[PDB]
Amino acid sequence: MFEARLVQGSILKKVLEALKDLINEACWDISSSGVNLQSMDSSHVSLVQLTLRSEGFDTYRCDRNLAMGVNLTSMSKILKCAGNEDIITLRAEDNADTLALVFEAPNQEKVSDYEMKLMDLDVEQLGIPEQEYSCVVKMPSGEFARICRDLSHIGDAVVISCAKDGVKFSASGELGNGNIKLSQTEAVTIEMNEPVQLTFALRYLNFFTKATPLSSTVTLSMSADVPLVVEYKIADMGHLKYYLAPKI
Amino acid sequence: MFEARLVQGSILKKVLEALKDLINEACWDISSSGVNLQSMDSSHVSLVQLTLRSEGFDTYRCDRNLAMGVNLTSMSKILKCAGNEDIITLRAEDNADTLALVFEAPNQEKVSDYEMKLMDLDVEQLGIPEQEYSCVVKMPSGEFARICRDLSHIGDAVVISCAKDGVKFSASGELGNGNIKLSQTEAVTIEMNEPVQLTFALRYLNFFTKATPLSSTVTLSMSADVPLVVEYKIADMGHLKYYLAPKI
Amino acid sequence: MFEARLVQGSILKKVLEALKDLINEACWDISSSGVNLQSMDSSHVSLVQLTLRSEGFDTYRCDRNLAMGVNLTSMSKILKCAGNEDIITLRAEDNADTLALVFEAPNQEKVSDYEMKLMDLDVEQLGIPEQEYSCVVKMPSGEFARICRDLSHIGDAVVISCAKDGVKFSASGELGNGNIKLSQTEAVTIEMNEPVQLTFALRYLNFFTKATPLSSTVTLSMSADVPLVVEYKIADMGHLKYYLAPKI
Ligand SMILES: N[C@@H](Cc1cc(I)c(Oc2ccc(O)c(I)c2)c(I)c1)C(=O)O
Ligand SMILES: N[C@@H](Cc1cc(I)c(Oc2ccc(O)c(I)c2)c(I)c1)C(=O)O
Ligand SMILES: N[C@@H](Cc1cc(I)c(Oc2ccc(O)c(I)c2)c(I)c1)C(=O)O
Ligand SMILES: [Cl-]
Ligand SMILES: [Cl-]
Ligand SMILES: [Cl-]
Repeated sequence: MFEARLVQGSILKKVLEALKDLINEACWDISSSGVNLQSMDSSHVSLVQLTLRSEGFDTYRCDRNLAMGVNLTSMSKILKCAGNEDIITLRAEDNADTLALVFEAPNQEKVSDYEMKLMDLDVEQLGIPEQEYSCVVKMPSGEFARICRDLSHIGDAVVISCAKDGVKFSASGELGNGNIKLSQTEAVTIEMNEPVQLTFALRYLNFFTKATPLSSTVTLSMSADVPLVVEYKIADMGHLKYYLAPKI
Repeated sequence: MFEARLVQGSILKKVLEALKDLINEACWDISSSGVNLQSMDSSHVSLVQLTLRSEGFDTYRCDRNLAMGVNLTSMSKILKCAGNEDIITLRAEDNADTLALVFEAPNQEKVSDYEMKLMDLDVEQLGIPEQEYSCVVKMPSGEFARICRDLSHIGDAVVISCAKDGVKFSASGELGNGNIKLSQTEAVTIEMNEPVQLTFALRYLNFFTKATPLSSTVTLSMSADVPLVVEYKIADMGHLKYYLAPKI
Repeated sequence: MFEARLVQGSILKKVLEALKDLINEACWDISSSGVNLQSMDSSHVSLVQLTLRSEGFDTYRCDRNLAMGVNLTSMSKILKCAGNEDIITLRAEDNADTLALVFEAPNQEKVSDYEMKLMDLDVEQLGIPEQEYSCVVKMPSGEFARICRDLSHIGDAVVISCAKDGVKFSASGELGNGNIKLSQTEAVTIEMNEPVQLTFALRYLNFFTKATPLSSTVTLSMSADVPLVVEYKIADMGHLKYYLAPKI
């Protein structure tokens, strides 16, 4: 008998806006500890992982663990019916076939309730390994978004080169090439053990940056021979992480 | 020798913006009492009725009654050439083949004049019956627009249920369903003799809401077995009314 | 060994935004005196001429005269990677095959450098004759843009009639016709020896007005039997001029 009330409901709005173009359908793993989503994107390239801890909700209750199969476009459409000031409650019965979503304001003059048909998805839980990241860059999320958008007018791929002093983003294509150098100082901070130079598809990074509204900061974690992790903190609640294998 | 000067010319701009998607061609009935338009929309579903009383114009003169056949897209295009601060004069000769439109500002530094070819439309005047509306809801026009837009992402039709205490808008479709409850308190006011529950096509309501800029308030009048009336007041001048039969 | 530093880099951004829809490819004539571009548009109708004098750059150096063949769409794409506050340096070696563009800010926290492949274009320099313009209209660039946009909803051509007292823009098409009268007074100023009445394609004027951000003023120079000149000053630096033959 799952139920979860989130006074800052706009977090859910932004979460769906940051998932709906990447994933068509995904399983929401609901448990005592919180809400978790894990899915490969629809092209089977990147893996997206969302954590929303029970403690970041204003009320939270989960009697039995649920795997809720959700069409993300549908859920996105329903969440567009919530205002940015709305208190949002999620509610599903045991062995649920629908998810209820209730939107309200403090003044209770407008109350909306939606019911979303769930899907049957017997998806398996993938193991996400832990890695030693020889290089971790924290920077303003908006500057990251800007760089990925700008450089995708030049080529399809971005070389990210990281050293103690600064981080460089480079691209090349038909028209020529470019590179963008950010020095360490919102700040740019680099925690690095060994320099890395890795190449990534801009198409996928430009999908990840739809998470920009969740945080003014993004963390890029990278190491040779493992996926890049692009991490947006969801304040006092958890995170959205995107994983992208370098181009080999 | 029709002539009409409207210092608040932006009213005409908004009137055309609220008609041009619904109607291709329509007759402007000009008479001593004022300007009236009546037309079925281009799909022959809803009826639109505009009243602009002679008294709301700053000057007004009509020697002989005229039926001006107008392509509304064309008139819309000409009215887009008026600024929002413009004084607008309409002028047509007796047995007119063209309508003149003059746009000016107080400072007279820019004066525009347009001439629009009229059309030949021998359309008959339809009788719009009077009805007893067992239920009349006054609410903010923007909230009405929001609800119709939001709910049309859920289904094609909206059930409007009205009672003393409040008004509910519901929709259902493939993805699931939703309902939006507004309580009586811009306010929400309900004057009702008997509860109504009626169903309407959202496609047409979303056309009516293009009239939103004419008023901060909309009036919904409904009764069993007669069209819904969606009414936008045009301050100190008249109205724009849209009529839509429930789905049966 | 050409190099040019422009602290107000946004001038270059606006220059490219005012050329890229009109011209695909064009030669940048670089010399001691400054940067000049001359090209027929891609339809071979209008001629565009850009002058940026060496003196308007913060530093300027040109060892040998260069004709740089540039795809303007490509250069436009690179200049979109510059911020509006950016210092912009252009750099090309002798007998250059690439153009370097460096973007920086005062605080040097972000430095970008791009390299653009040049093209081989053995275009000849066209002689632009001098003419006696019997009529010169100075007016606000935004009002010019407004008029050309508005009137292009009425017809494809604009009749520009100029007299001592004022300037009139007229258009006619299927729906009817219109004219817009501006009186002499940002001001409207007319210096005229003889009245002119000339007709011009609105499609091309609406391309010229993409230069609007370079200046709050536009100068229209016209005479019977020679092209209209539409001139946008590039403050303390030079100009962008567009030439358009009247319709005959
Ligand atoms: N589904 C894909 C395989 C695939 C599986 C997983 I688990 C992924 O996530 C991570 C995350 C962090 C890591 O360090 C690693 I190593 C992998 C990704 I990116 C791809 C296929 O079909 O090959
Ligand atoms: N033209 C349509 C018929 C049609 C005629 C009329 I008059 C209409 O307006 C109203 C307005 C208020 C009312 O109470 C009623 I009853 C009808 C409408 I909506 C439709 C056809 O072809 O059947
Ligand atoms: N390229 C075109 C010819 C063409 C050549 C030139 I030089 C042009 O510029 C001007 C500018 C100011 C003037 O007074 C004149 I006279 C011409 C233009 I407009 C057109 C063709 O192929 O016929
Ligand atoms: Cl991988
Ligand atoms: Cl009816
Ligand atoms: Cl010519």
